[PDB]
Amino acid sequence: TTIAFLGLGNMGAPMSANLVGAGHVVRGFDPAPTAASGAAAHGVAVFRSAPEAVAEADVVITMLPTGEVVRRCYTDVLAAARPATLFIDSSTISVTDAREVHALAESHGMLQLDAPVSGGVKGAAAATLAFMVGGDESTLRRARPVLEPMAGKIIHCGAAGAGQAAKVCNNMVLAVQQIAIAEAFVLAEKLGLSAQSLFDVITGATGNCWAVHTNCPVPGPVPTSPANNDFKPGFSTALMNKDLGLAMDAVAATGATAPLGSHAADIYAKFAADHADLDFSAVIHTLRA
Amino acid sequence: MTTIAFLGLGNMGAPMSANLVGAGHVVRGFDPAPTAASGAAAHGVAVFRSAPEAVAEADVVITMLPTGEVVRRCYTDVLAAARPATLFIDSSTISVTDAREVHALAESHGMLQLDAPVSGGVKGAAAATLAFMVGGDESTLRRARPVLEPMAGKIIHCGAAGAGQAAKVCNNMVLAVQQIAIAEAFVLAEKLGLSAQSLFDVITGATGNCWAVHTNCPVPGPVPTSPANNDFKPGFSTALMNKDLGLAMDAVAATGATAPLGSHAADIYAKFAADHADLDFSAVIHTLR
Ligand SMILES: NC(=O)c1ccc[n+]([C@@H]2O[C@H](COP(=O)([O-])OP(=O)(O)OC[C@H]3O[C@@H](n4cnc5c(N)ncnc54)[C@H](O)[C@@H]3O)[C@@H](O)[C@H]2O)c1
Ligand SMILES: C[C@@H](CCC(=O)O)C(=O)O
Ligand SMILES: C[C@@H](CCC(=O)O)C(=O)O
Repeated sequence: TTIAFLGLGNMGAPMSANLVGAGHVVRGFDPAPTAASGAAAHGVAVFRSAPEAVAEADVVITMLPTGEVVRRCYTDVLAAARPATLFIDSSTISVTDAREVHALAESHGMLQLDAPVSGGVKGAAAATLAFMVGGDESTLRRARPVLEPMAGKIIHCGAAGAGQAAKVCNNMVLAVQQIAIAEAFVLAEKLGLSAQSLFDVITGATGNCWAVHTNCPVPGPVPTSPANNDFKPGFSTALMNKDLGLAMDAVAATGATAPLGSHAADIYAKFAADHADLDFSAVIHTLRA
Repeated sequence: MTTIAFLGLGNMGAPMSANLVGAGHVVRGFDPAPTAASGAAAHGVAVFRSAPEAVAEADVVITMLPTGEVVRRCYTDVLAAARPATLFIDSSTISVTDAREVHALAESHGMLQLDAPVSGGVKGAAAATLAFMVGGDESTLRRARPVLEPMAGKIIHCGAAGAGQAAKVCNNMVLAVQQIAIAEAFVLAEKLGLSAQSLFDVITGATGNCWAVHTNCPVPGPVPTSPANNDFKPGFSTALMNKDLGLAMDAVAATGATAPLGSHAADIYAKFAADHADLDFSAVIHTLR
């Protein structure tokens, strides 16, 4: 399988290295020389333009920052692709942009999936990413052998756009929980209830969630959590702020009522103005702002 | 086998007291609602004419009462009647401030005292699977264990007087926020065209998982035992969640803490309780459609 990998940044570089490692021929493009060089260093044949990379590919993967850039990439390469090429967008973009690029690709006789990922740079390097997939079941089946060497988990969420919608709904919940857990720790501390006690109760009770059992925002109860390491990501406030922006786009596009999700989004946008580089659990310290 | 006075023989007290009788304790009951008292007598509680009489010959006094004010008043009524160094356990859910006040009052009368509020509701009470979250001295809890075990699935020592109440109220605030957030996610998914089943599968397999979805799923289908499938019959009523959120807001106000989402969830539940006090708190999903 020949794969064109368009977007060889912090996530795209290690993903493409895993594809090389699993015996694929990987062709690449990235407009940053340092990204492109690094990728070429791990066996990717790097081209000057995206249409060139796409020319001989059976699979085209995108990992790009915004739906506008994904859309532009598609209209730039689709005429250069061979018919029935499999396009997989693993960018995190709005559900609307997802469905539009899906329709665009299929109108050219291509097969297309949205497959955004959770797990970060660490997961990308370790080939444990979670792919949340929208599109036809039979297209996902064809894609499976390409996704497997990058992935710890592959979930079919529904029709085109469903992968984006699933990830955005999960991350909106996550942001709310990380804030709620932080509020609970600071309340407990003011009430004279130790962090370890609150942790022991909440993790054995209805309030338990990853935000506490793994990402506990106070040092001590979970020695590996970012709070014990100067809030080094982990999952950065910058990235969380990006997902919540998308969640607010989806809320605006649908007219949905999302009071706590929107409030979380407000909170994280403000926090990202100061602390974008810290793990999102660091929000515990911006509560008095 | 000791003698226990049980003051408050209502929805929670009646089944609690029945388990104490079944374990071989002599249980001396008082409740001024004759209906509650009658029901408790039927399961073997010896019912007295007055709270001071029930407590006069008890090693342990348990209160399971509606509010801090009622607990305070009850203590004021009975403490001088109890024998010196009688062990008072308050399993009512009351403010942390109220707990500390009643605790100090009990001790100024020469009584041992714990706060031991519970989770599990009436089904937990009947089955003797309640979780007791205990504040007070470790040695008093040691003295109390034989009495709490027949009623309990879990007994956890949370810290000094008031810490049981604190732990509960912190957990329940988180829970209220999670239940709204999950509701928001499911409604947003529906608007995006992502199925409830698929959102369920994703969130429960991802970082957003929590009891509010995996057990209390607010859409019918994915968890057939959740209230959504049984006309939102509680479960954990909106009336009770609204009470616990009032207590959290008392704690927030007493401490000067900042709890944006917890307070926003308090406002949401206070509004929903005006008309849907009788519905499971997962029914708040209704306000988002
Ligand atoms: N019901 C639940 O599902 C649940 C779950 C967890 C915790 N709780 C908490 O348990 C406590 C009791 O709940 P409940 O559902 O049994 O309430 P309830 O109203 O059914 O019972 C309270 C009982 O106390 C009696 N009472 C009032 N004043 C009294 C006095 N001075 N002496 C003796 N008895 C008196 C009332 O007459 C009543 O029968 C509350 O603080 C509640 O928040 C309830
Ligand atoms: C096992 C996994 C793909 C194989 C892998 O990359 O670990 C999956 O199918 O979810
Ligand atoms: C909660 C108690 C067990 C009593 C029971 O199983 O009912 C204990 O293990 O301490």
